Amino acid sequence: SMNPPPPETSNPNKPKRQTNQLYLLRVVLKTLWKHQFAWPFQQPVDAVKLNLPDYYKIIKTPMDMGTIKKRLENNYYWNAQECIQDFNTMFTNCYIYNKPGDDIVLMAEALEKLFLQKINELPTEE
Ligand SMILES: CCn1cnc2c1c(=O)[nH]c(=O)n2CC1CCC(CNS(=O)(=O)c2ccc(OC3CCOCC3)c(F)c2)CC1
Repeated sequence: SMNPPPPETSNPNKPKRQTNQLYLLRVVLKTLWKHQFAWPFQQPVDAVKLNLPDYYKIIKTPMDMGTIKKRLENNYYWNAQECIQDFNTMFTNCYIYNKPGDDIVLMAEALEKLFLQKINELPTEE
């Protein structure tokens, strides 16, 4: 099958801004990205190349760390809640598509545990 176009990372009609919490790029994203389990989550799923049939019939809100990184770099998010939701969509997609206890699920759970540790230390708005 064909892959869908990836999620937008910038939009000329959506207001842009930078906040000190959007920490999410320099601390949270970077800490997850360097983890040895991060690589399957760093780019959109290519369903044919990864042999994942049926993926985009099941997952209609795909999300990956590469998209989140680029959204942050482009000032796409207005607030931390929008960015956190994308991380959580990424984890949830993995838990929905794959079977419980699969290696990829255990990898996502380890990244999610680390994510929550970093979110716990999200700074107050300046
Ligand atoms: C997220 C989108 N996405 C991308 N690829 C996807 C998916 C998707 O949604 N489902 C998919 O199936 N795939 C294909 C996969 C399936 C599996 C996979 C792991 N291979 S691995 O990095 O060599 C590896 C690592 C850790 C291991 O064990 C530890 C032991 C302690 O707990 C944690 C697990 C281990 F045994 C093997 C890599 C791609």
